[PDB]
Amino acid sequence: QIVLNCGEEPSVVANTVKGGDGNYGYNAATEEYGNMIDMGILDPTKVTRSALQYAASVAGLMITTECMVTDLP
Amino acid sequence: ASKANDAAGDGTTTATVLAQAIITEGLKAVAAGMNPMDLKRGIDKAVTAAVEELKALSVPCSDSKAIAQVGTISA
Amino acid sequence: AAKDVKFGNDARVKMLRGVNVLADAVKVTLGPKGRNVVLDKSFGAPTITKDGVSVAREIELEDKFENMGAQMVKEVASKANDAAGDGTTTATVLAQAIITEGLKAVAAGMNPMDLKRGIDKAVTAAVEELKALSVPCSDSKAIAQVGTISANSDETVGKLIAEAMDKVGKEGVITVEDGTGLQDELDVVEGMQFDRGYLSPYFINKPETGAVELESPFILLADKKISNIREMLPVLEAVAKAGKPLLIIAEDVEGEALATLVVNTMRGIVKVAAVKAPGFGDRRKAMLQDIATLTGGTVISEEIGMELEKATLEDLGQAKRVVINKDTTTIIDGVGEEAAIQGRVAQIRQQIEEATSDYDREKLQERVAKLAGGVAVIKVGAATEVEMKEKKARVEDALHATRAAVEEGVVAGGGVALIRVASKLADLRGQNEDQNVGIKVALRAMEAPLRQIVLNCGEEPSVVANTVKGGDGNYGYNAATEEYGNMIDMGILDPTKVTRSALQYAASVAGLMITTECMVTDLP
Amino acid sequence: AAKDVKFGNDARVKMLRGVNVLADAVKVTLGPKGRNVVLDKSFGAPTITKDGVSVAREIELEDKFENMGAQMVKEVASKANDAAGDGTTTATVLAQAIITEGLKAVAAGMNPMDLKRGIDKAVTAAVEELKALSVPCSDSKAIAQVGTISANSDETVGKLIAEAMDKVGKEGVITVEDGTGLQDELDVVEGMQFDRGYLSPYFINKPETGAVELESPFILLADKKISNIREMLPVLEAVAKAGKPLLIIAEDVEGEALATLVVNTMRGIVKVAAVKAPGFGDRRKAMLQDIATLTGGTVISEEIGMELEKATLEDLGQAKRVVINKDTTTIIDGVGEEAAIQGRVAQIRQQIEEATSDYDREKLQERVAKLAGGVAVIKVGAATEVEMKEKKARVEDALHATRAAVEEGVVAGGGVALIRVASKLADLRGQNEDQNVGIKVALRAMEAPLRQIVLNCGEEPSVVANTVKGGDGNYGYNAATEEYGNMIDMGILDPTKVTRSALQYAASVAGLMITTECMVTDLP
Ligand SMILES: [Mg+2]
Repeated sequence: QIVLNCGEEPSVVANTVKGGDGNYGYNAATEEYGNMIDMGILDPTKVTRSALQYAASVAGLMITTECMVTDLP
Repeated sequence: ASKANDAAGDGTTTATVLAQAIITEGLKAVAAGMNPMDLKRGIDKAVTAAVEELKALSVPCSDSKAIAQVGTISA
Repeated sequence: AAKDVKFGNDARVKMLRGVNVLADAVKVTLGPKGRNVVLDKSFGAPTITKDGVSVAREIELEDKFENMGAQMVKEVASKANDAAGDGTTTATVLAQAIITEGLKAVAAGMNPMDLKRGIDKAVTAAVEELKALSVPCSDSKAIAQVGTISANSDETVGKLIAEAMDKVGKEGVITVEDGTGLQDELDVVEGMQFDRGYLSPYFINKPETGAVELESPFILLADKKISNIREMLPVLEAVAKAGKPLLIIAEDVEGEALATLVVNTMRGIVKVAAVKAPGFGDRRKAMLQDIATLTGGTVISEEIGMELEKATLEDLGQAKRVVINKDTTTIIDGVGEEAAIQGRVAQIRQQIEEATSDYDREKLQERVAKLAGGVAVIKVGAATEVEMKEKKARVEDALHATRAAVEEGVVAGGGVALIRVASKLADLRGQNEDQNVGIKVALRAMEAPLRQIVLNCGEEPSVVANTVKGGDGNYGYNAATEEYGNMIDMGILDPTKVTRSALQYAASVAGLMITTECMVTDLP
Repeated sequence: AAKDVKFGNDARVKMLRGVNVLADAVKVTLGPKGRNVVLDKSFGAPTITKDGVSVAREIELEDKFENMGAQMVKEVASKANDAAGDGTTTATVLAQAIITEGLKAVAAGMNPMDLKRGIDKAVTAAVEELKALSVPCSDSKAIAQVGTISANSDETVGKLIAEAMDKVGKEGVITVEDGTGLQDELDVVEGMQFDRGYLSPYFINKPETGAVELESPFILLADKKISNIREMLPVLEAVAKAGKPLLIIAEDVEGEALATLVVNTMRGIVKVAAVKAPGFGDRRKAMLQDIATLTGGTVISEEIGMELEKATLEDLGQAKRVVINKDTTTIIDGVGEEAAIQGRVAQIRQQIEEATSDYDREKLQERVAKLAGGVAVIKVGAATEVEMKEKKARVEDALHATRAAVEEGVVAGGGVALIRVASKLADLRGQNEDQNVGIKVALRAMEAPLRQIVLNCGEEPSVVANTVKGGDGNYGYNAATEEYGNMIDMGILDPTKVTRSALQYAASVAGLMITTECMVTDLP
């Protein structure tokens, strides 16, 4: 999504990042590849962890819905 | 998105994206004729393993520069 | 002529709706206990039938696009019948099952191209499983055995089929004629069959058959392409006064002469049919002559200087009967003198002596077979004319099954063979998850003909299918007797060739629809 | 009549919708794995084809204005095929891409005049890039190499193409005839080809071909314009009695005689065709005479005092075969005596001696080439008539590609060449920002045929495109085998001329639509 918002091929950048090891990644702001930590782009562990867990908890239940009931238009 | 905000106050946009990805692929799997309840368990088990991995990758942020970098990236 | 265009789901959904209507109406009559359908004649009393083919032929849909879906299935189903003699209804049933589940998969976001690929892989595996399942048919007992079964348990019909094949061989030429009296007759007479179709569909005087039957017709042999009606005139007029049908063999007939004959034949003064000569180039030269000797006719060659205008009846060959189908032409009981015919054979046998090439040896040998092998025919006798013609239809139905059975052997006919193969490759998997879905759709689709049979009978489709799955080989359920056992031994089977053709055609059309992204039609 | 008028966006939006319908239906069949389209013929069974040209011909839209957009694209696409032999579907694909993005740009508020200019600049740069990219095809090995590839990997087809060119020459005249036997025949016979189309489209007896084929017809040579049917009557009646087709060469034919011949030929007693004489003024005098000597016929000149009424069969030349297309006329195997024909050549060779002008020397030399060079022909042999006719179509398709290959060389045919050129001028810039946008639209549009191929195949268009971009030269992705490599070596290529023509025509129509501010049509 970050890459998509940058007007660049999301899959292309992902394949190159996947290819790399450790902290290697793409910097959207500078449009180039390098070590994410050296650059200064940091994600607190708590937000990263929480985002993944909250998204998954609701999503797992949501995909299992067979039938929904609601008021008429 | 709201729960993520409550937990840390940041990354809410990112959390929503993950929900989008999971839901779209999950529904597609349900369409395929797979049991939804099992798919949920697979997702949850993968999540539990992913969380542990994040903890191992996580390194302490103690210096002023590191703190400044997280604030700067957030803003 | 404004066009209405639909793409993606809008296009595919209409095809689905169209195919389902055709399929739903035709599937009810599939079983031995199958439900009957009533077709309404425009002016009079309605006709009721359990025959899927008649039902399918009749079906046309008001809604353009939906109509196309039904028609697309009908074309492919017709082809299966053309190459197997049976299974037209079965192919349609299989087509619906594959299409309905496959379409749901494409509209579900799964890749269509992969689904086709998965389905084809399952089909390919299924065909070989059928080959292992298949019980060979070679001996006279097997020929008669399949023939009597096809003949709806009539032992005598099977007997003539086996006897016919015994007299001229498996690949020989066998034809069926109306019986003069009560007794059934088997005769061998000089005659020839070759693979050449009819130039005009309009020529057919037997619409149920789709073939043209002529009584003791004059035969015109020509060495040149015919595009002008003028050459025909002196010979054409001569046949007209005589009052007998005329058959033409030449390089080809162009629209200038062909079109006039077509209009002339359809409710006109002189009704005639024409076909292309067998072989080509140097080979046609010898073969046309073989036909000439057989019918006692005279060949007309431009090379000689002989022309069609300069011709008479004495230059025309004769045979008691001739029949022309969509792609095959055969003649019965040529008038040519036995001395001439046998002598002609001697000339060909002498020709075989150079033996320059296996192909040339073979090709000459083939000529000997057609001219000397002869044509065996069957006359069908019965107490009443209705029974006689009805019995004749049954004989012909059995003959197609016997030839199909000879070529590939036989399999259980209760839909059981599809069941048996589907269970065998349940494990089979593909590279893509979408491909895996395609495999299940194809295998699941295979089950449907059995279930349809049971559904028609008023029995539980799921219950019977489960028990059939449990057993092995040809074991299965006979809907007519409500009994479980070896379907072949019991008396229910289909030729291996027909089962295969039905399944393959159904998969071909299904995959085809799955990959179709655009439809074009006129406005309503 | 009452007219419906739309301005600006209202006009352009309808053209966009119209073009998209035509484009969407035709683009699906572009790939080797291309998806098929089902067309309703009118009566009887449906027709299913992967042929974009067949689908394009059929499309007409209910909504006026939208219909015009489709038709505007169809005309230009047809022209590309006419001047290249292929790329009709490709041109349409490119046209949609340029038009859709270009129209969004004008709607957005950017200057339309500038967008056209930017697009044209990118197109012009791209054409040169194709010229550099293109691999030469001059030797027999290259001729045969391209011919077999086009012939769907059939080595024998390529061999005959090379051999034909080897005898008559690259610029010589090569024709294809149905084969009498299994063996393929290559023969050289006296004959002449010249550029002159048929006066009436109604004359065409081969609708798939778009050309008129005549068998051993009489040839009428005249020295005057013909407007009255009376002159024709004594010769006309004579040919009808003869039973052979009649071909007419003269200054021109007026509707009084032309219209009657057209009506007479369509479902009439005598079917004939006529074309205009080659050359003009003084030159035509010699040109008609050369044809006369070749055909063995007699020229009729008003100046002499000779008239058509006073002309007999003995005054008409003959050839075994003659064909006619939209703008070209050629004759095969003229009956004229070798002594007469060769002697005539000597007279012409003698004429060359004055050498008054390079133009006159050359013009006389050209006459020598046509009269003495002759026409080479190909007969196509096959096991069965369907295969023979099918194979013949393939041979003809290969020939067009081989001539185009010879004239401008070859490039990758997977849509790869457009990809390669688009990447090469990524940094090309225009004076105006709007012009820059036009440049991107054109370059981006180029990518689409590749993506369309991949989309049809069920593979990701974006993933395949990016990898293709990475490589250099003729490197690319083969959709049929799902493998990456040198497309030319692999076996996938298009003539340089066809790719160029498709791209240029697409740009021409696209720019044209962009600058159109008003549309006029009849009420519904
Ligand atoms: Mg933030």
